[PDB]
Amino acid sequence: KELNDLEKKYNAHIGVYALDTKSGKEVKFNSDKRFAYASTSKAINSAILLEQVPYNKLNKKVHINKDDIVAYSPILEKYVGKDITLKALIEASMTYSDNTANNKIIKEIGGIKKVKQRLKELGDKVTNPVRYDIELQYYSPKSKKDTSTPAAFGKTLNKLIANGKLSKENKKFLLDLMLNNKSGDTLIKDGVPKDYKVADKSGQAITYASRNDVAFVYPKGQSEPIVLVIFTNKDNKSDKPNDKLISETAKSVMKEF
Repeated sequence: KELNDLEKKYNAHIGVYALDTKSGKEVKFNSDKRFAYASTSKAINSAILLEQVPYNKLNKKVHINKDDIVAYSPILEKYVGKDITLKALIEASMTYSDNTANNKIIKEIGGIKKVKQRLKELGDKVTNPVRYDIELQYYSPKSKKDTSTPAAFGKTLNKLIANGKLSKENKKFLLDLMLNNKSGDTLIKDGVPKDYKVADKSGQAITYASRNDVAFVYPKGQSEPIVLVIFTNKDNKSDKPNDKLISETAKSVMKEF
């Protein structure tokens, strides 16, 4: 199909960047337009921490209190006044999309300031982390805050996870979480061949029907993944998105590989 066609069909904007890490073949559609990344940034935050904490040390604990709790913290709100391991912070952020775990994880890394720096180090001069959850969820087409382009996020995900400095165990750890994440089944996992394995982290901002999905897709037969970044939005602030849009964009894009 055509993505321009999928744009008209859904009356939505599509941004796509896909890189088959075996061949280095890229597919691009509005890959340089900025979209609110929202909760897909949880996968970047998690990987940055995993670069600095060995797998055997993930049992290390951090204290959680009332001032840490932010909205929509399905797991972490039960830890008020208690301690939690870095392993469970990552599992909560990635699987349940827990905002507090993520914020805690950003704090452990050193804060936005330190996240922003590691990005520049990877050569990503586009991804712009500014606010914490959930204020990062309030998207405005007029602001660059908490946005990235599909080409930039995509490349950052490849140098961090697919071909970065993560160990075998931490990398398996991060990826299993993304393979068993039941929250992304209506997205990229919905539009790719059943033969393929999809390890994703979805996202959805509060405004402009901003719905995203970033995944590592493993074609039956290939062990190297295809990094796939699908960002979408609409023209009105209160527009609701339709998940079938990411599903169908994934279907078409996989036809290039």
